[PDB]
Amino acid sequence: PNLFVALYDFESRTENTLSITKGEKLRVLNNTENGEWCEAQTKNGQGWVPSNYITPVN
Ligand code: NA
Repeated sequence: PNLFVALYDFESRTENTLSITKGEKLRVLNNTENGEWCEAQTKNGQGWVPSNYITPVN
């Protein structure tokens, strides 16, 4: 399973991050060893977001 929803709006100016809106669904494509960031896919493309800003959806 790799479906999640954003807990909060997240928007960074940092290159290679993805902006997400609270309530938006996303899928996780890649993780990191420490689990703090993950590469997400939404209708707006792909990029990295903080893992603590998302939560799974069955
Ligand atoms: Na995090």
